Amino acid sequence: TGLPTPWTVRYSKSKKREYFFNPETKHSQWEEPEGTNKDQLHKHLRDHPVRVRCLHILIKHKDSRRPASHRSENITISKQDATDELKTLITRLDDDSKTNSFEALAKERSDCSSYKRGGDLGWFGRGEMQPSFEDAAFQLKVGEVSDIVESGSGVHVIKRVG
Repeated sequence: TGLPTPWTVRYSKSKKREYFFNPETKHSQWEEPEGTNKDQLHKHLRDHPVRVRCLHILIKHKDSRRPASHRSENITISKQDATDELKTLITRLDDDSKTNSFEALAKERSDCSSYKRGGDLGWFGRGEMQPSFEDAAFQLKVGEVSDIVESGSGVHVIKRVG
């Protein structure tokens, strides 16, 4: 909302950038369309964003689609084993710690390839992540940490930083 007609605000996966689309003219532009309620869009995107940026920690389990990370090329633990481990992991969380920061915990234990980037998945929109993951990420506020989220890849804990 805030947008005239028939404009829509969208997210460019290729550019990691918000843009504006006219479906009648098939025109796309980065700049806001003439006619817009400026701050009705801003606190529409603030409260209902079209892009978010997240960190996550992935612990895979036996019934995961891809039970083979850089840590083990065959993963044997249960779902509750992975969960209580992730729970214990999250209990260390400390933004001021060099070894217990979310980034560090990701680097220490996360089975996702993003472990080497501090669990940084970068910006993403609604056509990209697993539905279970997305529905938790977009419900989070900036700076907020999620509870345990189950997906096909494994279990996650998510931090939204953007």
